[PDB]
Amino acid sequence: PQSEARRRILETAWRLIARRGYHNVRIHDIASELGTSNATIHYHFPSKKDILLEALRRNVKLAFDRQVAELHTIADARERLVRLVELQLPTPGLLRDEWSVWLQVWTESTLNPKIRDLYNDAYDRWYQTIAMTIRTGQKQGVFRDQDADELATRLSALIDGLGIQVLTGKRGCSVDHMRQHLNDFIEHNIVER
Amino acid sequence: QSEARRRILETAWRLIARRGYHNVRIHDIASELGTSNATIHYHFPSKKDILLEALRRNVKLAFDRQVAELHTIADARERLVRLVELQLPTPGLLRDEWSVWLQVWTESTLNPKIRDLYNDAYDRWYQTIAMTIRTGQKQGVFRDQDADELATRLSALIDGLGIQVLTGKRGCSVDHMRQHLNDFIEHNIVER
Ligand SMILES: C[N+](C)(C)CCO
Ligand SMILES: C[N+](C)(C)CCO
Repeated sequence: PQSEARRRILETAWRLIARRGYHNVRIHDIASELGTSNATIHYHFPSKKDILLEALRRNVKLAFDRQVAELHTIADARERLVRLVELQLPTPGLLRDEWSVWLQVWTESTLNPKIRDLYNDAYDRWYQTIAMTIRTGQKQGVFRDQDADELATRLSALIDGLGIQVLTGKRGCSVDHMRQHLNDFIEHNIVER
Repeated sequence: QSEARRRILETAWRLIARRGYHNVRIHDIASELGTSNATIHYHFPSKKDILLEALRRNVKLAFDRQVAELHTIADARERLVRLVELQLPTPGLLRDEWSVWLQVWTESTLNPKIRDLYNDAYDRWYQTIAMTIRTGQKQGVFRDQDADELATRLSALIDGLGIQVLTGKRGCSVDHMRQHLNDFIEHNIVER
């Protein structure tokens, strides 16, 4: 009843924030899209920053559930790492929108401590996932010996950089090109020769 | 009057870097300088014109800075390490520049004049890195691996690490980013 009103507001706000930008989304844009009042929205989220914070929290959870679903039947660490990286591509739809929002979060983080803390915890979880995957492939003998933390740092960084090049329209860049670049890095920098 | 626009842009640049473009109202610029929203619009008809002219000014200053630093350097390995050092978000001017760039990546995905400006700027920088790699390959100090893909890799790595710095990743610092990049150059670019 009320938890349902919240989720709908957040789902709508996420999409609007992704496609129009957080500072260009007004409360009445959300209320119009859903048929509610500005007052209902204010009741659940007294400030716009609260809509962003709670929308991010909901999405980090959705995204992690997606990850769990995609990987649970995968035991080979190369296949796991390949899938993990695939889940990070800004493919058409929800993943492209998530990227759109994360780019905004990088900036808003430099200014809002709750957003900064949420982004860091979400980042850290991913970072540990990557590092853990590396150490499994190392134990399985399919990945080269190398410090997994430095490698998780590098892979994560490479991914974010490439995504920017996709979103900002760098000439020759596409999701297929990013995919190819990242698969080349895995095959030549991570996989055991 | 060339002096009034100058002050406006330098002030707007600093406020955008520190407060964020969407949080800077026109009266905020006026108060930092002592003037009115009207005078500000007199020189910049829209808020978006302020961001655009400021960015143009910055891109130029940064390219100048780069030419001054690379001027004499013949050795490609040294040129490359210097190019990379210029991208570090060191406290003060460079960190402020990164802050604006971060906003520009987002505004690019929505505004064409800004996307155009960012792509011409990024392409210049990217070709520079490419060129330098090819130089070191010819001099014999760098591994003969496709320079476009290496430059794509190094540029992406730079952006990603900068983000980790600016957003506060645990254990991240400007010096750690420097070491990571130098290690990338030394172990991935330089010829064993
Ligand atoms: C790689 N992404 C930016 C999509 C997620 C980080 O949380
Ligand atoms: C973020 N950099 C400073 C690397 C370049 C932006 O034009």
